Amino acid sequence: KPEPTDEEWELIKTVTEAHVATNAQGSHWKQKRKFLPEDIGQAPIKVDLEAFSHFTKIITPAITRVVDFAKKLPMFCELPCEDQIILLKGCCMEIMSLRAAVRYDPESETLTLNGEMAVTRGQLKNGGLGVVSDAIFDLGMSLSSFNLDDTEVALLQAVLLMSSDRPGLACVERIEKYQDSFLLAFEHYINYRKHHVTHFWPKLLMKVTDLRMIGACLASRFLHMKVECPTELFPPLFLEVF
Amino acid sequence: ENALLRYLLDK
Ligand SMILES: Cc1nc(C(=O)NCC(=O)O)c(O)c2ccc(Oc3ccccc3)cc12
Repeated sequence: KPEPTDEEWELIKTVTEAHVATNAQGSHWKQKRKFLPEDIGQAPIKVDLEAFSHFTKIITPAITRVVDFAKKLPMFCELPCEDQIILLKGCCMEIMSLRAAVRYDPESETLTLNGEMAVTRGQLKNGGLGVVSDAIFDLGMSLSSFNLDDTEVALLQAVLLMSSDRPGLACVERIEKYQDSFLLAFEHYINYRKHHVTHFWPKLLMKVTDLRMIGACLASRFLHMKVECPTELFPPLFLEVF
Repeated sequence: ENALLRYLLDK
């Protein structure tokens, strides 16, 4: 099967370095991690607002890491400022969810947010995510046997970031051109890696769909989070990506 | 709108 060209290797290196340099705690994350205690994030009587507070505090640096990842990609910097904002609003939650999902620990059954906070399925559920919490944990469980490396995670992030179907974009064709560069490099790098999983590329393309769904559902659930909570309670950067 | 995100993109 075809493997990366020299231009594709260059591209591989760029996004991998962008990902590694924006990924919280990087190599240290499993040592710097503290478990959110069980008494926070239990099921009420709606939202457990003490758990909500802990996630409310860490969402801003999570978004910001994503902004810093996109800025390290020369193709993203080519785009007009308006398309950049559109692309960031659309892929932020998709990329954060992915970054949490690859940090699943089956021994504890936790995801690690922000490189620091390990939370359980029930805590992330009751802290405001609802059924989207089950979707992220299921994604993380099925990603163990895929054994993704930093390059593969980096390229998934790129594929999500260069989504030309976001509403309001002007460089629809330009952005889709970029996405096909990542996808072909990604396929060729996957051909070169020889995973012991059958139909790996098809199965990976299905996980991209999974993340797009999580993304679209977080946006749904945040409007249904303006019920018990007033907008003041959400940090400003979070509101910007409705 | 998007003043915060926009300043993070310009920084
Ligand atoms: C989906 C994801 N991820 C991360 C994250 O930092 N981890 C991934 C990473 O290493 O970057 C978060 O910190 C999140 C925080 C809140 C959140 O929703 C909520 C927002 C407000 C209230 C409750 C949940 C989703 C997150």
